[PDB]
Amino acid sequence: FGGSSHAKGIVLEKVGVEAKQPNSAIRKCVRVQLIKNGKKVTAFVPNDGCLNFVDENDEVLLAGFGRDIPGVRFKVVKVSGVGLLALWKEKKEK
Amino acid sequence: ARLVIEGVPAEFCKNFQPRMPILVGGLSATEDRFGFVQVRIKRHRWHKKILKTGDPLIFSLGWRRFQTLPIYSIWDNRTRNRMLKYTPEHMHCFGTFWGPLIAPNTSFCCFQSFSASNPGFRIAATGTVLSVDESTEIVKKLKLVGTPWKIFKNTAFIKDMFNSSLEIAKFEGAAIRTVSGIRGQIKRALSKPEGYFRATFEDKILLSDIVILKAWYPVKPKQFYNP
Amino acid sequence: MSSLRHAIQRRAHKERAQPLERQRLGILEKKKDYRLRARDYKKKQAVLKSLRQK
Amino acid sequence: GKRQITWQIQKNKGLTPNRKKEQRNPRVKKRKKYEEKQKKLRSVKAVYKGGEGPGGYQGELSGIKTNLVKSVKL
Amino acid sequence: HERRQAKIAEQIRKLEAELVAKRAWTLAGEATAADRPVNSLLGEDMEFD
RNA sequence: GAGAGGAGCCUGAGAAACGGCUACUACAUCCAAGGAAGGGCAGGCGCCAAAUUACCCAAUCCCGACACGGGGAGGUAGUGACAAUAAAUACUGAUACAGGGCUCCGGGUCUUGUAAUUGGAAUGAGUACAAUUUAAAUCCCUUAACGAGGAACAAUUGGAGGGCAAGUCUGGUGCCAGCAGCCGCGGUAAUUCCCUCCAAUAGCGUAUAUU
Repeated sequence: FGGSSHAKGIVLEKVGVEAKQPNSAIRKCVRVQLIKNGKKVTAFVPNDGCLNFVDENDEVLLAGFGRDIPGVRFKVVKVSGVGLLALWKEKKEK
Repeated sequence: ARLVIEGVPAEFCKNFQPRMPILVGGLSATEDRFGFVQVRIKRHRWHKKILKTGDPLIFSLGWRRFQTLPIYSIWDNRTRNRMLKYTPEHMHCFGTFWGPLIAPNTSFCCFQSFSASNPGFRIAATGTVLSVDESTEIVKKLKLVGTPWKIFKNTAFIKDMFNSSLEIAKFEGAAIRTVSGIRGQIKRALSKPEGYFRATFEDKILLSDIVILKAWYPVKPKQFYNP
Repeated sequence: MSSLRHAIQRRAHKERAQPLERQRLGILEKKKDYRLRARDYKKKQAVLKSLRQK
Repeated sequence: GKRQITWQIQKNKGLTPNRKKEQRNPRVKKRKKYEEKQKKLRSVKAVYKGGEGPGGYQGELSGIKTNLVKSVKL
Repeated sequence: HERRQAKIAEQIRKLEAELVAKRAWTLAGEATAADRPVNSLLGEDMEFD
């Protein structure tokens, strides 16, 4: 993940939706099937409200970080073409 | 191809117009089974009202359009789906109603009226269908409330809460609470002032305090369905 | 984050007063008044404990 | 008899952070920022602000302090 | 059918009569011994600490 | 410089003219199945979508029985935050009330504020009569008239920090602490409640390569 800057992906399993803490990293991370690589990497959805928008099977664009689980490395930026922060705000539908 | 169908009423026969189109929508057996549907409601961004639970709705799911009544409820810290009374503004709750079953990830639309006279944005709620079941497990907090009658140091005889020693004995080990954040335990039914009892607390409470029991009464959604 | 928090997610929640019957009895202690009488009583009993040991 | 579209529909503000009327204009915002940081430099250092005014030295207003040596050793 | 929308219309009348009418003490989320009947706490089933 | 394709042919002042004939070679269209007519670049998708299917020969110029008839040169306009340029979203008083405001454990400074009450001017975005510019329109240049009181003519993008429930979850030698909280008893024509600071500012954030 140094050749391209954004990678597409399939949301595979919302990992840890049964957690107790509302904005912990367990609830934030989501399992992702990378399309071109074929690997499965988990990525931080930046809110539990945004986790309510990240659905199953959907095409989801991810990016990196830069700086509760230090080591999960990617970041969900879009869900089905629409940006996830524009979904978090009431800007656009999907 | 041609499709012949027996049993079509004289509303569609005697009121047919080619302006309104005709669908041939393909059900499955799952789409033919009634039951309870667990559903991820978000209100629409440009619906102006908020959506009460007991108020009926008109649904766009599958191939058909309902008028059934949901129960909005937040899976609040993932131990209970506690029953809300309104849809949260700008947030995804878990609605649940009685209709036909559909497979999950079925995104769906939601309406309060089929009337042209709505001055703005008829769409009520949008979302995805979460799962399906019968016999929901939606929970609403019932509080039983009462007044300190006599105040000793850690014990307190409290009143106006239970009606009888039978009810005290049913709740005779219960965690009772004072809104000062003061826990306590129902110990034993006080004999002659029937309905009052003895509790103990972690510290001394006041007569100004008010003593609550935070129980969780179960809620069944109503069935009624019509297209 | 604090930037990832709305403005309805920062609304102050309203403390509820007493019923009008109990308005005779006084202020509903909620957590603040409880902590004031609890720390005051702890201070009193700490001083009385030191004096009993004297 | 056409359904008029409303204003949030036309401009999807959605859920934006509530901002200030002083933030609405950047020139007003730097005007109200310079007035405050002109004010704070009065509190720290000594500004001239004219000599004796009309009345002609009603004494050292705002006191005189005798121990204090406000000077740079050289 | 007019039979189906007739019986369904009756059930609409019963339900919206219930939406107009009062709220039972188990659903009014703070019940007390003045509010409820006598041994009516006994028959129900709740979950408490 | 070479041009459905070899092979030949014809016109003219100038062509081995092919978007002209004659066979042969490779396909392919109308048919009443004998016969016939047939041999371009541009457009969209492509090796989840982003620049008009615009108006004219009016200028300048070219060709014909020739002042008229013809012009895929050229001109006029439309989109465009990739840039680059100028700069709106306000200016100015008066009084009333408050006594602290600010800055580095104790210091240092002296006028500061108000979701306080009122008063003034200023209008430019825009709406737009006209006329003009033009092949015709438009932009421009003029331009009468309307055109500001916040709940509006409704500035954004990032970050940092505070406060909060009869709510929730977790830990544990009561009353503490944690993470957090659109979710609270009722109530949806129900409610009228809580923000501060920093940065760039019609622009700004983010990811990787990085220098």
